[PDB]
Amino acid sequence: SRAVYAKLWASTAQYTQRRHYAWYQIWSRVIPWSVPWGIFAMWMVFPAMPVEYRQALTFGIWQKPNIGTHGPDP
Amino acid sequence: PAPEYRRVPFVKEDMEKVMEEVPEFKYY
Ligand SMILES: CCCCCCCCCCCCCCCCCC(=O)OC[C@H](COP(=O)([O-])OCC(O)COP(=O)([O-])OC[C@@H](COC(=O)CCCCCCCCCCCCCCCCC)OC(=O)CCCCCCCCCCCCCCCCC)OC(=O)CCCCCCCCCCCCCCCCC
Repeated sequence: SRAVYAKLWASTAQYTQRRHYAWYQIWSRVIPWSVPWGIFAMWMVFPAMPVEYRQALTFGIWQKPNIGTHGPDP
Repeated sequence: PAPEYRRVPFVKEDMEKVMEEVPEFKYY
């Protein structure tokens, strides 16, 4: 019947929308890889920043190294 | 003794109304 043939033709009318739904599915699996790569980036540029900023991103945990040199002058 | 066949006549129907009877079908 022509009615049946019409519904079969229309079954694939929303190709473009289904490709967009594919985009979402794949990008949701891939986007978490930004965290490992992000930690390493900050890890690399941390020593090139000022001392004042290095103590802020760590909540006062980080401090200058104490190796026993360059102490105050009497 | 052949069986007695019932008649089913041809009828013209509105296409849009017959589409309300097609089973649901999804490909996507
Ligand atoms: C069962 C088995 C058990 C076995 C036994 C146990 C096993 C384990 C035992 C292990 C013991 C230790 C072993 C030793 C390890 C360490 C030593 C070591 O290795 O040192 C390295 C050693 C020397 O080390 P070093 O450089 O002297 O170390 C100096 C320090 O790094 C000094 O660094 P720094 O001072 O410059 O910077 C430090 C700074 C660095 O700081 C930073 O960079 C960033 C700081 C700011 C971070 C801001 C974060 C903001 C967001 C916070 C979010 C919070 C959420 C809270 C949620 C709460 C929920 C309730 O960090 C801090 O200040 C401290 C951090 C405090 C803040 C707390 C937050 C931390 C970050 C958290 C991130 C998120 C984590 C969770 C993620 C997942 C969930 C989301 O180097 C060598 O030996 C080099 C040898 C030569 C190597 C040659 C390699 C190959 C060369 C050829 C290459 C070409 C060929 C290719 C080869 C490829 C091969 C693969």
